[PDB]
Amino acid sequence: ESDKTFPIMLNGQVNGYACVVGGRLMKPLHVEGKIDNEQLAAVKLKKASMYDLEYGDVPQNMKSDTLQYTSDKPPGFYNWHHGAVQYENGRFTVPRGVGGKGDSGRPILDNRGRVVAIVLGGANEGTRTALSVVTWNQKGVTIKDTPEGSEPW
Amino acid sequence: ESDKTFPIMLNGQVNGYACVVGGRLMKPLHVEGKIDNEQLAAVKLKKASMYDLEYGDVPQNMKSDTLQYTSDKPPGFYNWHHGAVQYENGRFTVPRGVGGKGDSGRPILDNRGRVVAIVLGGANEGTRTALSVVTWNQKGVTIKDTPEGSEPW
Amino acid sequence: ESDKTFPIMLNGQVNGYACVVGGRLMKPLHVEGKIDNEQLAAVKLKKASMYDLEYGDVPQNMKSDTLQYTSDKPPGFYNWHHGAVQYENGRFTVPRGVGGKGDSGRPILDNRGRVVAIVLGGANEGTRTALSVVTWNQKGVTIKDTPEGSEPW
Amino acid sequence: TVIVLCGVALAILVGTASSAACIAKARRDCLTPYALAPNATVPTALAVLCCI
Repeated sequence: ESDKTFPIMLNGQVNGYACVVGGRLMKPLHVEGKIDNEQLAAVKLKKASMYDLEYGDVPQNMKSDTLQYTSDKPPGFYNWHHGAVQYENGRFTVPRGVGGKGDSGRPILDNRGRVVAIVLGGANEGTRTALSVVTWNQKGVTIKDTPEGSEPW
Repeated sequence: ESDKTFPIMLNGQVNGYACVVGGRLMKPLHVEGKIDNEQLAAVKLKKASMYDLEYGDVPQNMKSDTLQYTSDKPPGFYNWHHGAVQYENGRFTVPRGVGGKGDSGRPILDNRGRVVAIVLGGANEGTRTALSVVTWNQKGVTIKDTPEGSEPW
Repeated sequence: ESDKTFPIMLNGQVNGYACVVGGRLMKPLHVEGKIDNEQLAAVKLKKASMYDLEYGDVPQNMKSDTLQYTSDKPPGFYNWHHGAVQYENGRFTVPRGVGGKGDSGRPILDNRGRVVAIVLGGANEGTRTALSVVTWNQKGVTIKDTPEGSEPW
Repeated sequence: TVIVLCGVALAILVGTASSAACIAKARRDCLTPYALAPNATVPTALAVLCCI
């Protein structure tokens, strides 16, 4: 997470967390700023608005050191920089109050160091916080899952 | 001093210093150079040329923690980077050989960690060196004091 | 060697080395990239294309602390960043296997700390590898000695 | 005459431009989910249709 998750810098603050997976960089569209890495600043970002993202190709050097995709997501605990996230009933949730603005793009990590979802936002439902994220599918489809009341960090 | 005083760099050489006081960033006119900080680079600098200064509004994110100022000036020793300036007869002095080009804009701090004056240059009078600085006053006034044969650092 | 020899950047990768001797900075022409040192980026380089090199006047603050030159070249072993290089029969050679792409411009140093030659390429004979380099003469003539089959590194 | 010919020219131009934009947007919609996912086992009908 720390090694290969580059924040997005702008006006002296970090606004997001762009992530490289499968040899391609992704950066959420809702957040604006500049990437700290000089290599990533020279990449052409093709924009997918419906999923609130833009993606580009990483250079030759950095393809080998990238996080691993996934398709299988058994329910339970999953790793995260701020702690653990519960996945159940096809939905991601976290303890209330954890996270906030500037944490968009943070990948959810699996036990084997594999990315399961990318954090886009969080909706506070009183007891917990439901995470509006993008997940993979068995047939290689990036489903944008957003619970009602989602607000983009 | 070290935390909240930003050197000024030109062509890879440090040539000046800009200081934050009272939520505003001051820089001296005689020295020319960029500021590495993004925000201070983005600040609109209003220039008083006769005062040999430019002051700009500090952004919000760092206005809370800024150097405090004062107008009371009892004579005696006042701490600073390379020792103590002696204040007597309405004048600042420093032993011969200390200071030089590139030290302009260095704040003079009080015993209670408060800025009293900003150094613009020095003048060699043999026994000591007299500092041409920008002292303040109790009646809401700022007075530049310079000796005969001034050279701005 | 380590202190004075600067890597060159090509899309974020090392591809050669620029060497300073006697107050002049030399770089192989065939290697394309940007000098890491910010100051040296501003140094104008004039090119000897037939010798596959560019040389330029270096600044005032670093010409003295330079790899001192020499011209006496008795046969035997000489220092090298990767080990020892054998100079015999007027030819520089290394064990076959060490060295390759990205090592162009590597200085060859003397036991007393002086430079004897600068590497440009190498050709593998199977038994050893003969280095196509630039070697100087007693009359101050720099001959680019390239054994047959030389390929620049 | 010149008016009707220029009108016909504008009509064919805007029609071609709209068709191009629509096929490009359809390609975006039907390709971007698979470009963000691994092992895009794409039925090649869509690509072969909309690449040209």
